[PDB]
Amino acid sequence: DSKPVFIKVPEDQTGLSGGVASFVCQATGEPKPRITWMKKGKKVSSQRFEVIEFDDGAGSVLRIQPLRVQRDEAIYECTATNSLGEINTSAKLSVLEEEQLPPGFPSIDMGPQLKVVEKARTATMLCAAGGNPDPEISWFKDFLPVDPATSNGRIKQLRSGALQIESSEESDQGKYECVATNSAGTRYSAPANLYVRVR
Repeated sequence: DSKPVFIKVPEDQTGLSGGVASFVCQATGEPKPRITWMKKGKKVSSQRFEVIEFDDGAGSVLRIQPLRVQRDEAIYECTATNSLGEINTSAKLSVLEEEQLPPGFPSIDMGPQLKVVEKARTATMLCAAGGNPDPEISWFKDFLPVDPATSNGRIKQLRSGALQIESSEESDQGKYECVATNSAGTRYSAPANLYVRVR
């Protein structure tokens, strides 16, 4: 038995009007903790707001789309609770209009494209991003962060930012978004489908 401990903490994020912003929050604990989201100290609920859980509810993603300048700029609080305790952490979201975009704001030079892969073959989703400084690349699959570290080497992210999936399986099917993040902000690629076809 132990109090919840954050192992993924949402960071401040600067997004683009009409785009997407995801906050990820995860904790460990025994019993397994539950994650709850708040905006301005109130639980979330909108047509533009989606909450996707993972890790049996010990992980959670707040996804906002499309980002709207007026209403989405706010402080979002993540709370992790079990019978032993409660912890929390907040992050600010900023949303820029197109004309407020600094010159080095990340760009999607070449996004991932639709991919049909033979079962047990290796699939590779590409993502070439630009910007100044050089952006960091992460991936979401059906709105959830892809964590290569938990795949036992089967899934890995290349230094080009590409996601390489070996021994493709039924579960690898879904829509993949690549995300480019700078000190200037975050930009999502269009989603691309990965299908697994019978050999």
